[PDB]
Amino acid sequence: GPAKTMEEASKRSYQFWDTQPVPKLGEVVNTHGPVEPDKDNIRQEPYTLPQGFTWDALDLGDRGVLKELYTLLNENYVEDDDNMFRFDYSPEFLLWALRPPGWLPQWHCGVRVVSSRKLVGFISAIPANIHIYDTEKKMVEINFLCVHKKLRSKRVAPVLIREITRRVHLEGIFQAVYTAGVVLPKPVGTCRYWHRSLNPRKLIEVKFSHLSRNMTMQRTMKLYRLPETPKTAGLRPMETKDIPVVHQLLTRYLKQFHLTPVMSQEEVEHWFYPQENIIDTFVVENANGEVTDFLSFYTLPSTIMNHPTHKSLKAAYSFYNVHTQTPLLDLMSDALVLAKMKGFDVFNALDLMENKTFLEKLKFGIGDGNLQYYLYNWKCPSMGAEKVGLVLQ
Amino acid sequence: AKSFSKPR
Ligand SMILES: CCCCCCCCCCCCCC(=O)SCCNC(=O)CCNC(=O)[C@H](O)C(C)(C)COP(=O)(O)OP(=O)(O)OC[C@H]1O[C@@H](n2cnc3c(N)ncnc32)[C@H](O)[C@@H]1OP(=O)(O)O
Repeated sequence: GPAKTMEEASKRSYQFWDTQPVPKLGEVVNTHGPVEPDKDNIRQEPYTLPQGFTWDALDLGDRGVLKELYTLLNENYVEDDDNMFRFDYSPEFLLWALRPPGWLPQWHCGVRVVSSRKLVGFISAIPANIHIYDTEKKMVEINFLCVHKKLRSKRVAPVLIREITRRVHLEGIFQAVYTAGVVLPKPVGTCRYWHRSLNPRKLIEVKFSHLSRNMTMQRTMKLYRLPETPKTAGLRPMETKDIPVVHQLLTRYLKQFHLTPVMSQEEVEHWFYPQENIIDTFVVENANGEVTDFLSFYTLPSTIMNHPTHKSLKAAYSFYNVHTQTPLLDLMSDALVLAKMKGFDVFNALDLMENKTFLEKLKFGIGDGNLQYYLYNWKCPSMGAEKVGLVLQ
Repeated sequence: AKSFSKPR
């Protein structure tokens, strides 16, 4: 019994989340700080799982183990509200997302069946320095919580959350950030996905989108057509020499928002250096040889469930887009062109940061369902979407 | 990503 809307979660009882150091859904926060003090002694034993299941840390360096995690997520991870599409994170993408600088093996927390060794559960943590209003804290980002469909509704998720919390406490970290499509106590910000059609015909045949009332298929295709090459002078793929200036541009650009990452130069290399079918970053090198802007988006296809002909939807996701001399509008226009060129069906972006200044103008359509942002063990006022400056995978 | 969306 999850809840997707904010007053529909008001009518729900949070058996697990009431035990956790997060503000209450009804609470209004007029303070800044930890919900509870750091614990100076941490439980040494893993939480007990139901009979027949065992903890196992996943060495994603082992190709076979990574493939098992890919399959668990491919078959059991997040679906849309209509049960028509499911995320299809690739093995190489998962390596990018789960082994950034500072990753730890015990933070790749798997659950297996004792008898068959089948992987049936997972949760992960990666370290991240997080700027939240006037405070900068070392935290973890929690992602990829997944319970096999046959194991659902058996209170396994609370055990995964408690166990990753324990393993993070053991390393001296007491705050986390995470996002979810469901409402939990208590969102620090609520964002919304918008979508930009790139291959409208594919998207309508698979019922990802639909013909708007009184608009034909030929008009819709014409409406979404794009130039074949980008417009901005000096746009080119990010290279190794660009790492310091990309770090500099991002650091200065993020100061205007209230929830942001604080990345080292090594983390900027990890998150932005282009990897085919994972992450794309283009910089603008101007007529003086200076890099003044960059755009980026990551690759995340979805399975199209129960369709005889179309099996996968190739989606691009807006990542971080920094502008200091090129208009954001022109930057995102080139991102759409580049995505189209690279074979993507759709371009997704949230309404956070300054994205609302281009969403409507570039013919994005609003999606359904939100993306809620949460902090664990940190009290602070909520913020509008335009002040969220954090994008997770 | 985490929340699967489609145009309303
Ligand atoms: C110091 C460091 C701290 C680190 C930890 C920080 C917190 C991390 C928190 C997690 C960060 C996640 C970030 C991402 O990865 S968001 C991605 C979430 N994954 C999916 O949606 C994949 C598809 N779904 C599943 O695999 C299962 O349905 C999941 C595993 C989601 C729930 O499994 P199941 O359906 O079998 O449920 P249950 O019977 O075991 O248990 C029900 C209890 O669990 C609460 N629930 C349901 N969904 C979520 C959810 N998405 N986050 C937190 N809690 C959730 C639910 O309200 C109830 O609590 P309460 O209502 O009784 O209170």
